[PDB]
Amino acid sequence: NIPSLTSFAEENNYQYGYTYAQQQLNKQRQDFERVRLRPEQLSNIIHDESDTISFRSNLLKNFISSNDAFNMLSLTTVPCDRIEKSRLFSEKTIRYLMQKQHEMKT
Amino acid sequence: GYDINYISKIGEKIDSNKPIFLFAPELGAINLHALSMSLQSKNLGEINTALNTLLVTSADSNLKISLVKYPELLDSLAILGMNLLSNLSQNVVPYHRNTSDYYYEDQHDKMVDKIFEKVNNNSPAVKQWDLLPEPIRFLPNQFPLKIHRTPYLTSLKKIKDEIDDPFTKINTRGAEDPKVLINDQLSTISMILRNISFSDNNSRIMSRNFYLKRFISDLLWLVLIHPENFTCNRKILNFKKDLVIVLSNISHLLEIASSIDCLLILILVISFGQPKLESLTFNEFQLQWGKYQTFGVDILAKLFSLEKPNLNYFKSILLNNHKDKKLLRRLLNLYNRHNLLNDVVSFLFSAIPLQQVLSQPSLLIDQFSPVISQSLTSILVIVQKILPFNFNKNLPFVWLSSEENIGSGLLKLSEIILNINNSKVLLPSINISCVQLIKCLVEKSICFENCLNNDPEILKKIASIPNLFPTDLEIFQLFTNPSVDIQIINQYQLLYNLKNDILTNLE
Amino acid sequence: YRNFMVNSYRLNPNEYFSVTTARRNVSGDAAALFRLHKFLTKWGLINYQVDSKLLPKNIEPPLTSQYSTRHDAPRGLFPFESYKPSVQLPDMAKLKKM
Amino acid sequence: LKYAPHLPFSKSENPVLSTIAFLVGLVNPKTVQSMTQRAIQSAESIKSQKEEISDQKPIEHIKEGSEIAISSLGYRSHIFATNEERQMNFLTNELIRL
Amino acid sequence: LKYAPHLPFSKSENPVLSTIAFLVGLVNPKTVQSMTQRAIQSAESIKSQ
Amino acid sequence: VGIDTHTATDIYQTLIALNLDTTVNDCLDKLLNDECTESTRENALYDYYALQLLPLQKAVRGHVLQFEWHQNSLLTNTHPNFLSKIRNINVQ
Amino acid sequence: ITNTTTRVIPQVEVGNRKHYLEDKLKVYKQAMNETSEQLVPIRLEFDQDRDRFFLRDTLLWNKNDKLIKIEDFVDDMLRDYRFEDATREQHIDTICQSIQEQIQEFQGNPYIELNQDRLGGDDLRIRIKLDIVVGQNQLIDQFEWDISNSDNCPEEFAESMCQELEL
Amino acid sequence: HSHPSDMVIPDHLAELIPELYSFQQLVDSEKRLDHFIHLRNLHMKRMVAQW
Amino acid sequence: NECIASTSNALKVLSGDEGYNEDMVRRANFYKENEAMLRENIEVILSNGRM
Repeated sequence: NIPSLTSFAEENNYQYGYTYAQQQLNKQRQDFERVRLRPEQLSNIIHDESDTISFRSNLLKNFISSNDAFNMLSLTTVPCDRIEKSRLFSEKTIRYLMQKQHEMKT
Repeated sequence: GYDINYISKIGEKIDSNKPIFLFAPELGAINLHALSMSLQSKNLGEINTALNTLLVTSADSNLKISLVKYPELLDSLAILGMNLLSNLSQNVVPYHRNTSDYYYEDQHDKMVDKIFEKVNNNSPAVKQWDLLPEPIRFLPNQFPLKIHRTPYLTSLKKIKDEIDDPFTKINTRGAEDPKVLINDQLSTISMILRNISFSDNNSRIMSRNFYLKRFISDLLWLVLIHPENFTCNRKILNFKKDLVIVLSNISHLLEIASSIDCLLILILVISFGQPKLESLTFNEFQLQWGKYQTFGVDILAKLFSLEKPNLNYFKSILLNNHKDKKLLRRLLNLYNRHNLLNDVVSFLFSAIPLQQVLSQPSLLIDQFSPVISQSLTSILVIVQKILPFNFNKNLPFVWLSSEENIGSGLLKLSEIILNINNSKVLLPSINISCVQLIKCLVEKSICFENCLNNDPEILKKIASIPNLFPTDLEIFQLFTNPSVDIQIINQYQLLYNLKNDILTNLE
Repeated sequence: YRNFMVNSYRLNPNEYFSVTTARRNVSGDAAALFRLHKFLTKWGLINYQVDSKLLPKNIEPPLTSQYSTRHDAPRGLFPFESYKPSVQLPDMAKLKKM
Repeated sequence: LKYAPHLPFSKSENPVLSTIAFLVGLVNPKTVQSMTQRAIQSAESIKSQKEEISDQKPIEHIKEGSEIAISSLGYRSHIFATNEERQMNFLTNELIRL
Repeated sequence: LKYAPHLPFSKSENPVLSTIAFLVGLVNPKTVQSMTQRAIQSAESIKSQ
Repeated sequence: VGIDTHTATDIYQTLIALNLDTTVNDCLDKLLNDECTESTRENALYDYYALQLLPLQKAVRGHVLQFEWHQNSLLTNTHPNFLSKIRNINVQ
Repeated sequence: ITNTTTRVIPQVEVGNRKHYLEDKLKVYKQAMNETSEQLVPIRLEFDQDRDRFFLRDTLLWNKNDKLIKIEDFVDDMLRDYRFEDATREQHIDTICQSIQEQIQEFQGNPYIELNQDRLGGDDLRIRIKLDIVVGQNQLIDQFEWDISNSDNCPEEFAESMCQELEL
Repeated sequence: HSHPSDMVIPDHLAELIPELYSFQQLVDSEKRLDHFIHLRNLHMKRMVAQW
Repeated sequence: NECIASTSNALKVLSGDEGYNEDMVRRANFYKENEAMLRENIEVILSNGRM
């Protein structure tokens, strides 16, 4: 097949109305461009991450994540002088930067 | 105060069984003429119930919507999408105006009626208007300030950070805001137009439709230059995600109208893919993410096939009727010489998965042969018919030696493809495309050096590519096996004759 | 011209109001009268009920019928609510005071 | 607040005032004296403040107390925001080491 | 009460949030912003010392 | 503390019904007793006419609003994932 | 009828005629370059000899009109005359070629309209005779008509005469 | 669930914490290192097959 | 105020209910600012014969 560019012309094709070579080329045209342009009627209809995203699950997760983070704010009756600060380094990041600074003189 | 996991578990079933709109089996005899006349009715319900009944049928894949039997539905869709793009950039609200909506409700005697205004107390001009408004450019509001080149993955992260926001407005509904009503009419228009274009007759009817080409050149301006009017950030991605699909099916017969559209096509196709932080400015897109960039390398492969207006517009854009001269020269220097050419060629060197098919052997090339073939065709068109003087930087040299060594990747890919078929249709074209691309890149590097004449020591630097230029032993192998072709070994032997002429001219 | 064509169709709606009778009965060129008649019949309004057919009979399932509505039905839309009266004795005193 | 239920004439629970007292009982009272001029600051500044808060309506005390409570909530939210920023810096250092 | 059929507030679950929901209508936001920024700057003046 | 929104809404319904019935019976008595003036008898007779057909007006105000909401059907405001049609790169 | 088994029916037609689909761009390309009209009197006569149809209809036609294809209008007219679908061996091409010839011979309103226009015209009064048959009535009347005046409206005089006679 | 989206620290965190650029161009500095191993492996598959 | 108005609205969508705000459409100034769409919808419902 792989019919033509002349078979795609408007003269050899039907229009809103109101030969043999044309009716032979339009067989191969409709038999080529209906196995090429047909959509996939099976799975892999996900196509990406941002099509199977769920508004209901994210809305439920945000309803939980706002409620518990607001219960963290108001109901935690620890005064501001008593809120102890967290460490800016870990127990492993403080070992690796003692190791690499020891090995930095090479 | 509630246990909202159980409440949402029940409300999912409630939303599933809720009577929102008709399903596919209960639509009855869909009459295309009734839909096409209701879209021109400028009502609100008659437009929306036509759009929904078109969206259900067009996505059904069992009910065909052919435009041979009725070609004026598409003009109604495109004129509606034109007139919605017009009053979105000006923030006019249709469908509920407080204007009257009606026009003039109501010889030798016109001088007698003129003096009748004298003796009772005792020639109208012409009109001019058009069918469609100006596109969306040549408007006083619309002047470019920033080409919104956001990539694919940053758009995905912006979507996932807008949905997972506490104070989100992504579900503010339709009747609570008119701007989201205009946006959800335009998204329905785009979903319909990407659903219609999967037929053999619609793809050639939509190709020869001045209304559809004007609507495409009208939306592609708005989604790239001024996307501030679209409410959500998922609608802006979804317009690009179905404009590329509707341009993938049309472009084999599309004749590009204006040069601004031919630039915005390039920017839209470039906007899929991931750049870096000269050299190749595009990291390779690994296809465990999504095949949406593979649609762009077919738009660029089919729109380069006409030397009529298409390739002339692409040439005048990549190398360099009275206001768009000012618009094109404003858009080209807003895009941050020859950044466009190396961006397009580096993106087309992406989506050829050299690293993935050469890491692990026949399945991946049998799956990705069409995208590889059309990408190599597009790069061959750009190399042979665009690159031959206003350059100031050697582009084929910084493609050949960009620390990724794509020439060695193409040569190993030609080895791989030559070692499967002789030990599944496009592969004899892909072999000759790879070898001719390497040959044309080396020859154009030497020709660009002869034209520019600033870097004399490149004959060493061309011959110092670690896996270019196949040895005489594999060509000795290729001249003995009967399972090889004639043009394959012809391209290989002229690549070797180029290799010998490197070393002769080296000293 | 438009009022003539619309008034002339609606005297006998079973008849296709042709272009030729409209051309023979008002004075004007055939092109503009043909274009106006085709625009008019494009939007209904004339020749809309030339060959009318009868819908035979509808075997109606329940809840798809006139007067098939109950007070027990859920008001998904129809946003006005019916609210539960709270009869609590301190709230009774509050209602008596307020 | 008119439409709030209560225990009438007995069993006085004070949701507004205990909410205000609970919100102000977390926020370091010297900076509460820095927050408003109305609060008691010294034993020499009781009489002038008591004179200057006079001739006010009963709604004014509700307004000022609720303003102080919401401002203390905002201050506590700022402290929690800075602690979360410290947490993000800790996660950044963990990422860099990994 | 403006959000009539959907009230996601519980005295046991959020005692503070319901009273704050009833209280935010009365206050002026400008003085609230002024007092919380004065609290922030006073805390910075203490912490810098 | 300060949470009861719900009982407040219910007794608000009760108090609204109380004040509405107070005004209805006021206009009813002022129209039924002719010891009241006709400018609050016949005025209140037609107040009572307005106090007779008000929730039928709200019923049409609900169904017409429901149909106006039905006009807002676009099928992309609803499920925003309506996957329409795709096709990957073919050998054709 | 909508209550069916969910087919797609494009343009269910009335009077056995597909709906006329306009161009909407040539309409504006013609309606804005719209200097004059130049109506053409067109005569159609056919007999049972040398033709099969009779078709004695007379119509006006705009000569400057480039919108409507003339074969489409003739094909609509033959469908309006209730000719059955064998209407090409009793050709639409014969009537289309007759109407194509009759608008080519129309030399237009001459230099009385083209070059000059004397207000009031000239003394060229011609003796118009007419003989019209409708149903079983025959209108026979003669009058005088200035052919040298441009602002003589035939339609405004025809409506005036049929007003008085109640035609 | 290999999400390609959440490998990006796009703007809002990198403006607040400046070390994230020092993280991100770290990762890119890894991504051209492993690729240098990859062109190494296709080198070592070549020369042995050459010999 | 954005934390409350996006919490009850977060309950209305998860429950499955829809429609206008009940306390907004209960007054009379709603049907005076929306005077345009009501003259359309009343004629549409009356002419179709559903009013």
